Amino acid sequence: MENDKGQLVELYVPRKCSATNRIIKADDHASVQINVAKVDEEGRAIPGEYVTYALSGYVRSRGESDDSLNRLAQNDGLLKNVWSYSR
Amino acid sequence: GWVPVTKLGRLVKAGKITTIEEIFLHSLPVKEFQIIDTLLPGLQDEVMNIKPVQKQTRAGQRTRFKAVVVVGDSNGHVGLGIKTAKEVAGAIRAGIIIAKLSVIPIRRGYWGTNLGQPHSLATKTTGKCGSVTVRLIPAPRGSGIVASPAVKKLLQLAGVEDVYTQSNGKTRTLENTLKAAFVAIGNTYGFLTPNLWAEQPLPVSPLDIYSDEASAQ
Amino acid sequence: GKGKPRGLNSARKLRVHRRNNRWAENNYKKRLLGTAFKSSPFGGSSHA
Amino acid sequence: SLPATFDLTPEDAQLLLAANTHLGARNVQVHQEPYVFNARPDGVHVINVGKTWEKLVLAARIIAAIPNPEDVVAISSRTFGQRAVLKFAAHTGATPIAGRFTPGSFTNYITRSFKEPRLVIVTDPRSDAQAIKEASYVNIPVIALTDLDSPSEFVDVAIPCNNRGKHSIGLIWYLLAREVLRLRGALVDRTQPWSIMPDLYFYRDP
Amino acid sequence: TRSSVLADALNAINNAEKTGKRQVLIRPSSKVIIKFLQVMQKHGYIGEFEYIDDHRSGKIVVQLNGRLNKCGVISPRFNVKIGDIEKWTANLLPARQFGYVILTTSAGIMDHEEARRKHVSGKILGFVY
Amino acid sequence: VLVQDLLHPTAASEARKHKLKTLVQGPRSYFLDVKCPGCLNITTVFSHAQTAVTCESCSTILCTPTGGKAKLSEGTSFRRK
Amino acid sequence: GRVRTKTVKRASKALIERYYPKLTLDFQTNKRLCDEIATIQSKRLRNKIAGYTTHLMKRIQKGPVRGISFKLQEEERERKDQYVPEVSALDLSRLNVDNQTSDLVKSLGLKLPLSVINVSA
Amino acid sequence: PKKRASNGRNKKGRGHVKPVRCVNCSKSIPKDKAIKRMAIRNIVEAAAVRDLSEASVYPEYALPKTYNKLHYCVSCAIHARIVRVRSREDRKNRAPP
RNA sequence: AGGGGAUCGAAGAUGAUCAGAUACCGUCGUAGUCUUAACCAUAAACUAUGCCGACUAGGGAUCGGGUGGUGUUUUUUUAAUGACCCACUCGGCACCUUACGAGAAAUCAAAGUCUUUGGGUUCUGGGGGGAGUAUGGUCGCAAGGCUGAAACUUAAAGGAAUUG
RNA sequence: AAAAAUGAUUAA
Ligand SMILES: [Mg+2]
Ligand SMILES: [Mg+2]
Ligand SMILES: [Mg+2]
Ligand SMILES: [Mg+2]
Ligand SMILES: [Mg+2]
Ligand SMILES: [Mg+2]
Repeated sequence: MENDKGQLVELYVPRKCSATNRIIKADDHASVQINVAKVDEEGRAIPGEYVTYALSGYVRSRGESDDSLNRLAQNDGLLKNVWSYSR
Repeated sequence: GWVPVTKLGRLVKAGKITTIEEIFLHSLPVKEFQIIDTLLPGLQDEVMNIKPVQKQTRAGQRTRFKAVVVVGDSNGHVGLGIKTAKEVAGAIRAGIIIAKLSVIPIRRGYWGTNLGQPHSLATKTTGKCGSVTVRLIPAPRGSGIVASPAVKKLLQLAGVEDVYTQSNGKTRTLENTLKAAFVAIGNTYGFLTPNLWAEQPLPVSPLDIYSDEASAQ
Repeated sequence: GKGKPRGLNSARKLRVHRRNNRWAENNYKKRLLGTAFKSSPFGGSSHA
Repeated sequence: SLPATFDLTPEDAQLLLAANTHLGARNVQVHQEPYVFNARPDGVHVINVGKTWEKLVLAARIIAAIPNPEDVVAISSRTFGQRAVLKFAAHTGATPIAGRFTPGSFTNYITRSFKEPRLVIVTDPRSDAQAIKEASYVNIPVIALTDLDSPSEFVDVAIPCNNRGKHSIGLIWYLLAREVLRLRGALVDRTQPWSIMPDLYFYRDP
Repeated sequence: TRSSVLADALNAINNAEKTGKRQVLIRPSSKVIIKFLQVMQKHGYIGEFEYIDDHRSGKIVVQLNGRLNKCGVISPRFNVKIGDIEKWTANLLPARQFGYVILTTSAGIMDHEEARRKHVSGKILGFVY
Repeated sequence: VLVQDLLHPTAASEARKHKLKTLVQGPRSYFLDVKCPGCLNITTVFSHAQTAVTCESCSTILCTPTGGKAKLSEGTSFRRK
Repeated sequence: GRVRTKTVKRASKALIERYYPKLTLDFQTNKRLCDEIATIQSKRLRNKIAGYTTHLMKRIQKGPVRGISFKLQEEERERKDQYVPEVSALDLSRLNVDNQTSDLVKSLGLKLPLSVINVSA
Repeated sequence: PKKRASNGRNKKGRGHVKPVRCVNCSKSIPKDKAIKRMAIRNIVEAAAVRDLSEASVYPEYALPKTYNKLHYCVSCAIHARIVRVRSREDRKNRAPP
């Protein structure tokens, strides 16, 4: 997307799946962008501040979207003892 | 005028969404052609073929006409629409609507050195529809479009000016050939390349940012 | 896979298989049998 | 960090145990396998209530992030979830769908029943397969009340519970609504329990 | 019977990549396989990989980063001159700017860019892009 | 699935899997120190013996071969390892 | 046959929706009321509409009818939909658990009143 | 085209079964393919059960039954309406009811 | 060629039906059907899916073997065993859902891992006919089998599916 | 489970 004199030349940079790192195409109508609101003290959702995950239509159709979300939430601290790396 | 029915149409009419690249980035389903009209006004149209299809009945054969319409500006957007109708004009008009709905972004790359604007495809791509397989291969500057006239016209309406094409199957099935080339040219942003390896901050959707004034009652 | 040999030393098999299946073409069969010379009203000529 | 007040409180632990939300399906799919605790003689498995409550908290965090509360659509075609989803829709904004789903609700933009939600919560993926599929057509994330044999296709946030029991279904909907209200400026009493008792979420004939 | 453990290795990696797996098991994991993995690891198409030492042939657990489109062997291993490397890259690679054809030269197993820098040639082994 | 620790799997999982299909294959048979009431001699036997091993004193029969593990005689004590 | 078409059925259903209290069990006054609660181009159609309206009324009297919600029905439904029992069907009322359930409680690290039950295959 | 995954019979693993004869026409049909029905009928009709009960020396007689395995060829089963040709999607249903 | 030879039954006879019936239907019935010793080598010999190897999906069954049990069961009313139950595992005949994939489609867990085309290897095909014919060879007692053209002719023949 | 054969050429 880069030409000789800098000046990035591209229509847009597509998003990548947060679980499989595959490109989410413009016509991928089975894909999602899960949005988890950050929580401050004593349990307030503080709207506008979010942790975001992009899941592809492929993984959702395969049925590992929930496990992928468990892993991502575990790694990011959203969940505590849900996903086990060693099955 | 145009009274939007969906949240995307409401945002686009209100002016919160200004370019179709936001649509493509968030992969928002598009249901009203007025969105495409107001985001890409310079979207020109072409009719590829008109063919009759017939259904046998008690009282002879009833004939309808199926129109293939390619829309697109020469700056990286095309859409393909196939519509059958009782009248040729009606089929063409509805085909124009359908192609505008089905507009898709394509990825222009370089064959060799990146001197100037992109002139070819970033990667060889292949699409299939029925028996027809269409393969587009990057070509050096000054090569032109090496394709049959229909696929060539679709590629010019896509903005590609240097590409080789290799076809297989019953290419005389024009609708299958054009659908196969549409799939191939749409897979360009589906193919992952090292320059797209960098992680992105995953932006939030306009349907969530400009959401308080959408779906107003 | 593909039902044909692939090894680096299978060239004889590939060439012979192509030679044998070449006989199923029309023009190759006519050229190799000399049918125009033998069984054709003209002796391979355009006019007579 | 994450506050420890969200842990599995003794009271709602007693609620889940009384509702038999841990008695999972006899047969478990590998996608639901991480949610099982252990199998009992006669084959009935036990759902890890800790996982259930944690996933419910995560689902509530999903819900309390859409800027609008009315574009969070709940679906239940089953009789055991009609009242639960109706009460959830009464307490939150959350426009509901009880009974038949009317295919074409998320596509078919000219329908009168047409809706454009940003999140879909379904009681049962089997009975509500049409809603999940049409969300797969229109880019809608899905929370689902899942049993150990319920399919995981297109289900984003699963809540492993018992789907064969009205008590479990109603209680899980009750807890989800309570947590959503707590994660808002409306139910500040995080330690204190919700006012009304959860039997209004339970279906009773006719 | 097995005739190319490299072919089985790359097929298993390709199938795991296509199915979205982030890790794959490879057996019997020869040292040609190990060199192939080191080349693709150098270019970033895979992550860390682990040699399991069983006392018979070994195993590899490869960590996949989703950046790989396709990897596979070219069987048989054709001899390639200097000037046929360009033809092989044109035939096998999606673009002229990325992707690598793996060669086994007398100087060792390397990618075609490294071979052209070293002015060396050998037999063709596989590709990755 | 779709993300697993193939290098460090569960001991229960490997105990479930086939003997040839673990991360590193190995035997699941074992050896038994066997004591008969006849004498004080200790006989080392194989779990899946596939013979009728006999004691030096009780020199008629100690175990009976079967399809898998050897069926040790009822008048016999044994100890693993 | 005497099957009443959709025009009669829908017009009667709309009348039930709008004027359930005003309408009465008998055809004579239902027909008279139709003269002003509706505009029908023909006396025959008005009579058919009133006849089906009074038939639906005579069915509504002895139990409800699907697809029709008169003004006195939705308040009754919502009032019924607020039945809160005095004692919870599930509460501290005696809980009964299994050995595995006790193991799950201990693993999660909570203290509750449990009772031992052994499931037998 | 191929009509049925199990071609017209139940034979995947052997190759030859044995032929049985149709009860109606005595057409030779492989046993795996024959339409087989169990005719379990009371030896006396319902119109006669009351009468034989009245006209029996043995009070509360056993009222015996008759058992018969009937083998039909495809043609006779269809003609006798035993099988009743079904639709394409309903063709896969294996349930006896 | 010898034995056997109940039954059923190419041929045949004969009664019907029919415009004709040297067909279907009915009643008989030689050869065959069975066997021994020799021949023959062909079937829609079919899964119309070569063989070997690897990987990719979600289940419930079942056959054979093996392993284990806060399991049961007729024996000792608390013993190996055998028989059932549960959890596994290897091998097999197969099924159910869906295809993410493939295919022209019907459909397919292979007919997937194919223009992103290379795991190994054998055999076969190249528009429809003429034609599996002619001829030569070879095998067979024969019937015939295996191998196997050309002249000439022709714009379709053909597959799957849609509507009537 | 009685019998029931036939329909010139071209002409979307
Ligand atoms: Mg047919
Ligand atoms: Mg056979
Ligand atoms: Mg067959
Ligand atoms: Mg054959
Ligand atoms: Mg078997
Ligand atoms: Mg031919």
